[PDB]
Amino acid sequence: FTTVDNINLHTQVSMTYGQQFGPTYLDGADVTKIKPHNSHEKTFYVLPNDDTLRVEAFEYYHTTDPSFLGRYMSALNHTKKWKYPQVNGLTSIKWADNNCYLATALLTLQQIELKFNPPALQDAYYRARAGEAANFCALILAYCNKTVGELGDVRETMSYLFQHANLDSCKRVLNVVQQQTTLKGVEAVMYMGTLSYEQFKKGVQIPCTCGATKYLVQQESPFVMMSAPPAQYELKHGTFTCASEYTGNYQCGHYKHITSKETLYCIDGALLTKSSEYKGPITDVFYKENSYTTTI
Ligand SMILES: Cc1ccc(OCCN(C)C)cc1C(=O)N[C@H](C)c1cc(-c2cnn(C)c2)cc(-c2cncs2)c1
Ligand SMILES: [Cl-]
Ligand SMILES: [Cl-]
Ligand SMILES: [Cl-]
Ligand SMILES: [Zn+2]
Ligand SMILES: [Zn+2]
Ligand SMILES: [Zn+2]
Ligand SMILES: [Zn+2]
Ligand SMILES: [Zn+2]
Repeated sequence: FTTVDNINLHTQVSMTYGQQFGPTYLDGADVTKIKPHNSHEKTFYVLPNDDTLRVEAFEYYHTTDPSFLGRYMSALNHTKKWKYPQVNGLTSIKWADNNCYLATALLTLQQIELKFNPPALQDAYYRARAGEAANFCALILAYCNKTVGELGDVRETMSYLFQHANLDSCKRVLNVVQQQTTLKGVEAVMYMGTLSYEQFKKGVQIPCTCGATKYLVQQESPFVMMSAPPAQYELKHGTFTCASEYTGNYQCGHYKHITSKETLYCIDGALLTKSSEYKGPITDVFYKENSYTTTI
């Protein structure tokens, strides 16, 4: 049977699989060169060749890029080989093929409230919290055009993931000095420049178009992401939801994830380290907000 979304299966009935069905993938491995066998007979992924499959493909993945299915299947061939151990109630990834940014992003995703627009992302996202995050990690690579082993940046991975999610209800009003602007969607949840969410509310010096300082006026969202170039940062118990640590040179460095439970927990792959106070190089800090109205 040939399916493009795995929730809409179509029946089909020597000649290589590629000449019969086009590009054919079984369990994330190309069987285009492979011939039919009595063992193969099952369910095979195929790039859509008719409008019925093209419509079903968009309904599940929300993309029409034909290379998407091939890159997703190729990424899935590696992710299912990875082990996904659960540490401190969170589904992480055992480090393999430079996935330190994937695991840090996966740990951060389970702790922020997010609804994905494509059903493929959402179904795998629920499966990811359950412990089966193979399809979810492969989809992340496919939507981000990143390949397995490629060096990935967490705040960029989040940026593309936030674009494929419902952030319409998120909103941010910023005033720079008196001129205030409104940011909606991904811009409302992300800011590059500083890690302290308090500093963002108090004001940050920004280049004036005339010459200014930038302060937050209103924030209606379920969370806020604060990004900055990697620098030594002090993390206190209860001030942050989670953070991402970067230790190394540009692109080459390793990614580590710190979360704030009853004590600060630090997750590197499958390893977990606990400390009451943690000071280290941090590039992204995540904060939980529901509504903010400035006192200014
Ligand atoms: C792992 C990785 C993979 C891919 C990747 O791609 C980026 C290019 N992209 C456009 C495709 C980046 C990274 C990556 O090293 N990220 C860390 C967080 C980082 C960031 C920044 C940074 C971000 N903004 N500014 C203004 C500075 C600086 C450094 C360092 C500089 N000197 C020593 S460390 C490290
Ligand atoms: Cl879309
Ligand atoms: Cl989408
Ligand atoms: Cl918080
Ligand atoms: Zn969409
Ligand atoms: Zn691999
Ligand atoms: Zn001015
Ligand atoms: Zn404490
Ligand atoms: Zn790494």
